[PDB]
Amino acid sequence: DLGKKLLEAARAGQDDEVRILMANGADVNAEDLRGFTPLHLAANSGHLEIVEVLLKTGADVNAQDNYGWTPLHLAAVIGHLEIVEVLLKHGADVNAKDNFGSTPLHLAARLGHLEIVEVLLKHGADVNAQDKWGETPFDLAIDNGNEDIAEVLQKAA
Amino acid sequence: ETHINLKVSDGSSEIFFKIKKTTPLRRLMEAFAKRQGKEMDSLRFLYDGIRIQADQTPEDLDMEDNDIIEAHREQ
Repeated sequence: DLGKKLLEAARAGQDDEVRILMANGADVNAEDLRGFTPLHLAANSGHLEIVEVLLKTGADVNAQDNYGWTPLHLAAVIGHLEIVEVLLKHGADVNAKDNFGSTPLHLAARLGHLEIVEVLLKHGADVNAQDKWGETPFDLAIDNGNEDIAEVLQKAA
Repeated sequence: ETHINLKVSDGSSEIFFKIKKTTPLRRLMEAFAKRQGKEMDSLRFLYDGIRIQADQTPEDLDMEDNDIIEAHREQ
């Protein structure tokens, strides 16, 4: 179980164990039945050092899960600024669309993460991006009560 | 201290979210559902076995850190 142990170690922050698998030849791009790669669970759990190790070894920064969610999506939903920046500096697509048009900017605007929205805009997030429901991130921000976040989105015109 | 981390699982997909404790749960309900392309109302969400209303807030449910929200397909 070289792969299945890698994903389990990536979550809950078993940095030593992740290092052990990857030094023993484990596939850093392994997938589970949900399409999640070890980078996905490392980012979604707020584990910065493990994310850096996986990226330095050669993990797919733009890996898509079963519904097109990238590690950037899972980092944005928890509002982890460092991991977002690390992924963006390592080639993560800032405007990556999932299977239904949801971008990391969309998720950041809906969940109410001002810093994540600002950083994504700084790295080139598309304000005019429309999901399968025809909603721009400004629409989500003004929908979910995130008005101050919708201020920055409107400023980017 | 002001925000909360919550895990949403349907037995198949488990995802962590971080939201304000003073904001409605709706965002968390929608982003999880719309990832699969489903509407929020096409999914029942349970905290301690009790349906979560969209307008409810984490502080209304006495939610703690690393809490778990169960998701089940409706109909």
